[PDB]
Amino acid sequence: ADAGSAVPFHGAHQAGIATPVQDRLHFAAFDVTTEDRAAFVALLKEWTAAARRLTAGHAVGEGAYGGLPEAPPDDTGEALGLKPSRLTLTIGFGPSLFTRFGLADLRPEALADLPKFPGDNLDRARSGGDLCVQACADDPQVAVHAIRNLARIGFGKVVVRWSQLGFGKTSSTTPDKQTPRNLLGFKDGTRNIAGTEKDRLDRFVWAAEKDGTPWMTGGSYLVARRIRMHIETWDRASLQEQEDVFGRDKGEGAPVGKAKERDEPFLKAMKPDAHVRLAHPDSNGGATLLRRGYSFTDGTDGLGRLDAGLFFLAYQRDIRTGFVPVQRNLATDALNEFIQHVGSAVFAVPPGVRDADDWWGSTLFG
Amino acid sequence: GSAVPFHGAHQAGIATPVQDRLHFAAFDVTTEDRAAFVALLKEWTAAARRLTAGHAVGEGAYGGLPEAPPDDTGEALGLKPSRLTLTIGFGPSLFTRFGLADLRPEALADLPKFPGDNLDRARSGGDLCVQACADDPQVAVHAIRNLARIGFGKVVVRWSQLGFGKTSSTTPDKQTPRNLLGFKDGTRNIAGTEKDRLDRFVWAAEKDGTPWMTGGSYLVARRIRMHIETWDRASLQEQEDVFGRDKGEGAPVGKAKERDEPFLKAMKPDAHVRLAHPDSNGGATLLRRGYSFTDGTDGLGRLDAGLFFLAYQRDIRTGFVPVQRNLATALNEFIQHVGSAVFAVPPGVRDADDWWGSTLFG
Ligand code: HEM
Ligand code: HEM
Repeated sequence: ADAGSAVPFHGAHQAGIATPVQDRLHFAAFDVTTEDRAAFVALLKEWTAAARRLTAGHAVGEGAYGGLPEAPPDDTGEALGLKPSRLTLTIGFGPSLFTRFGLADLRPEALADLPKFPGDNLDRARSGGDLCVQACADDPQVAVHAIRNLARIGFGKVVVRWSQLGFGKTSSTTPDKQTPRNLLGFKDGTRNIAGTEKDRLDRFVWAAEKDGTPWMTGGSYLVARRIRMHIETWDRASLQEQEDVFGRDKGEGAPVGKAKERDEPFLKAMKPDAHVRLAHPDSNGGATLLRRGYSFTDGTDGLGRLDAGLFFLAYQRDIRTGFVPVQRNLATDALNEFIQHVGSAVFAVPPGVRDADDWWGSTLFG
Repeated sequence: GSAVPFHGAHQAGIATPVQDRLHFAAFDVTTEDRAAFVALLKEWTAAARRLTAGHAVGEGAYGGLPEAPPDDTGEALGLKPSRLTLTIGFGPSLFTRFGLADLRPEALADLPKFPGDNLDRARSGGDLCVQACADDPQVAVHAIRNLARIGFGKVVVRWSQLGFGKTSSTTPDKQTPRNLLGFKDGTRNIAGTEKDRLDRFVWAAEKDGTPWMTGGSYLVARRIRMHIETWDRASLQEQEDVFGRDKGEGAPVGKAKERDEPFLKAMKPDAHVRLAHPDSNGGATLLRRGYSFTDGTDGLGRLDAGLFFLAYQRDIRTGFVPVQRNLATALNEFIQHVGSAVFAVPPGVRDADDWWGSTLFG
């Protein structure tokens, strides 16, 4: 999809995972406030109909104006005149959802609670959530409009628990395109899974019927981690230290000793605690992740410095065999000196909306 | 890759085309040493020359001595200049330092308290500001991040605000952007093409009484939160009554097209456009150059969003103050001013030997 165009909303999988990574992110986690299973199903269907309009660049409901003068417009209007901008909307269900609506026995085993990791300082207010909507678009206003209108449609049935805006991507599903840099100045996304690698996506990303939870076939599992960066500490590190931390050089992003970004890492030349060496599939029994995160900055830290961070998003076939073993291996990561995980959540991302009659979560509910 | 010339009689970023993104930072000065601060302005000017041309600051982001921290933090490598402009301004509190008290312009007036103000001290004020605008937010953020790093030990960041306007890769150029209330925003503004109106309403002139400010301007910044969820429950007629323009076309009530000149008597008496219009304010006219923001959601699940309002004018006492005073009475139901600062924005950097603030510090 070129700039401005729409990303197809229907498919066997939800868009927004293997889709090329859009420039902007608006991630919202919602808690459910209704106990009425029928009312929540009706919300899912109303949300699905809204998403069809939004991802096509159309206003929700009857439109943003022209209705009865005395009624609030159905669409809040601030995306009027804008292109779809590659908007994708990806819904996920958190483990806490399954304490409601009789869903207990339907919780996927792959939707594992994450253990505590060393160094965690998780803010419980910006963690968890019954469900999430990841809105990705090339235009921040398009992404905000989608989240705001979904929240407004859901009034009385869901409330926003927390949200995170990402001002630029730090990830790549398109190795044919330039790899974006994170706020530490390193390319981020070189060795990820590409949207064209159908076999790798089947192996590492999509849930299969044989994995034990039939309603999740074709979905995925999402781990979100809000990671603060100690940029004061990083920025006084020498160039050699920074490159040692990762195992790739800063300018080209090539593995140490090699000349080109996409040359294969030779792990034994990296320091034993180098990030790439510790996170590489070959260090983790083959565990492989689809990374899809974004940078953020939320003002200052009150101590005279810019706040900076990375909103880490990983998709995987099974949280127990993707993020958990890799993150456990990062216990000795040289990068730990410069980061702190401050928020966390996991979600089961259901399969795609197959056609115009289908709806988000229809295989769970149905 | 489009770039905006850094040098000029005026700083860029004021009359030059409005870029898609904003990173605004207010800094406090932590040194008492005038010479050290002047040294900093020169290094900052050298860095700004590099940044606005799309080059790394100093010796670069890599390829130097391995034992040294790189001069540039590296996260804009591979990106375009993205029309980056960097505009510096000096707050009233700066003039209590360095012996400058008698050089504060009278046009750099303290703002009165206005009805409904709910100003957060931590997001207000500041000894100086850097307005970084660019089409790529990572270019803007990189600029602020590196200027702050270069200044470490002499300045700290007091507060910062990210914002967005239109996305120009997808949105036509003669299309007015919409603010987060869904209304076109910017129809009746001073355009950068209007040289005469800029001279009359925006640029400080030497006759105004502060010679070092000639060719500069005065900036008012207001962080204005919108009560989004309340606004979204209002009727379309209520929303249009608040502004005096229709929501779809943005035409003044009773007219057909967005750029039809308004008939103020057809608007309700406390409609925003009627109260803000120059005809209601003795001719007072502003250059608005603000950006929307959405910082997330507050503790009650509400959208922390609004307008980071920026107004440039020849004299704060005859620009923002009389217009904001006249807004004392229908948009106020839906907004709250929660941060404020004023800055004297000096004249432009004339050439490669000149530096930010040279007319003030000599
Ligand atoms: C602020 C936090 C982080 C930063 C700045 C960061 C940065 C990087 C960089 C610069 C690379 C090399 C380029 C690339 O292949 O993408 C990389 C690779 C990688 N990272 Fe991270 N990372 C962070 C967090 C994490 C976390 C939390 C995980 C997993 C739990 C992770 C897993 C990986 C993986 C799997 C790779 C690819 C390794 C390979 O196969 O070669 N990263 N990261
Ligand atoms: C969140 C806050 C605000 C919003 C959403 C808002 C919105 C608007 C809109 C929709 C218009 C009509 C279209 C246009 O000509 O731009 C307008 C006009 C205008 N506004 Fe505001 N505004 C806000 C705050 C302010 C403030 C604080 C001031 C000055 C103190 C101001 C001064 C003006 C002026 C001078 C005009 C042009 C009036 C004319 O000459 O026709 N606005 N604004």
